[PDB]
Amino acid sequence: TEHDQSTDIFSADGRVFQVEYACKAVDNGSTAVAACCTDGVVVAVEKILTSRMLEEGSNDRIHAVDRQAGVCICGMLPDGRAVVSRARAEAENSRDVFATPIPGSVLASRIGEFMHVYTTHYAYRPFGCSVIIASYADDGPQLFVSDPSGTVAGYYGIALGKGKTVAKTELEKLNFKSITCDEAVVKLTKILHDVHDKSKDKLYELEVAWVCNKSNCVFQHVPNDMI
Amino acid sequence: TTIMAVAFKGGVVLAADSRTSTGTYVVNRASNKLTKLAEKIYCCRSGSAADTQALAEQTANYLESYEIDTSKPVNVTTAANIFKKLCYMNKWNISAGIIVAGYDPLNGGSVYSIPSGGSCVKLDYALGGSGSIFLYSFFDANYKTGMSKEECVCFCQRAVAHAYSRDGSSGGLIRTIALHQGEPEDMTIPWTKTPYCMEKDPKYRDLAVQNPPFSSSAKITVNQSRSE
Repeated sequence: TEHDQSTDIFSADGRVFQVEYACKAVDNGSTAVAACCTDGVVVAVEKILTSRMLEEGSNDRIHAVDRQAGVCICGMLPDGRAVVSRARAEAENSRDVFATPIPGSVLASRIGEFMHVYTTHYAYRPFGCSVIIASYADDGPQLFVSDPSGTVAGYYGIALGKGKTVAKTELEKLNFKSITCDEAVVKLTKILHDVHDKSKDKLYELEVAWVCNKSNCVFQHVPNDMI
Repeated sequence: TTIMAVAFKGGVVLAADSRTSTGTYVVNRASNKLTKLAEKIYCCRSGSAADTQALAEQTANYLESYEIDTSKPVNVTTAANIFKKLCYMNKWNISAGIIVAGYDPLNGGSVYSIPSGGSCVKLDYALGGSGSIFLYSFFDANYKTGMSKEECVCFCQRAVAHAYSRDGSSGGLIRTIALHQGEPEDMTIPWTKTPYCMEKDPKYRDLAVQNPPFSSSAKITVNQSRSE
């Protein structure tokens, strides 16, 4: 059992255990849900509060990466943050070098590539976050997840973290051809309030952002009067 | 400068812009580049104003003497040759490009170009000055033989205006003069009645989209006009 100490090593079954373990961080972190709608994308996360004396806006999991794109970090927050800075450099690169807002599929590709590389060198470790990518550039509304392996997949709706198996069951009852950004903000908030465990995490708040036709395709936290 | 002369049946027209410049700054905005050499012979001056004023004055002095001796009006070719020789003898010491044109009863309207270096060429039209290089194609495309006096004045005014709208070193008034068997006719058009400028041409009204707003699309539409 020396085969699980570096991520530069296959196990005998063809697994990379350092990457499995990092995925376990994510699966024990807080629950986030997202929905790709007709007019945009909505993300909602649940912040577990470590203290009643935090200012509001502390330990934000949702960050803007470009005028039209944002990420929600699920898993370890500072790991997630290093991923946010790369995502911004990519987004900036695309405007600087190619004169275009980055497409959502391309930004997700580049984030994956980035997370993948810390899965191959003895000297580094995998990231301990998944990153939800929400975009609305010339390719329309897109929602991608990258994970610690560097796998990237597009979604209509999704849920990560500890609540994720129930949240997934409720996200299945939505209708993704009709639903708008306004309806989703309501429904996703209801799902985070129901999968919340009250025994274990007494202090929480919800964070919620969006990029829609309302917001003039700008990624932004939703105005706090809509929960 | 933009100068030119054009022959028509019976006469010539001479045209010029009105600007004198140091390169970047206009020292006179109302010069008169159509200089009289005899009753029906004029020249259009380009280059150093000091040089072309001195050579025109000198050419005029000689022709007035010659007309008193002969007792006859002087032919254009004589004006042109006197000038040419002055332009050739001093070629290394001056910057001058000249057009001599005129009317005389023996040969009608005639036009001579006398460019830098002092050659002398007898033509149906002549262009000169910095602004000339914008009019070759104009004339190739739009000029015709057989034009009347009135067509030719108008055409000259429109050529000068095309030249001076693109040449930084030309501008101001458009002066013309028409020389023929009758009395000399001069005309001055102010910049506010110019027949062409880019400021009033409708294909340059709408501005290039150099300053689009920060947007979530690669689509280009309008210049940003107000802060966000």
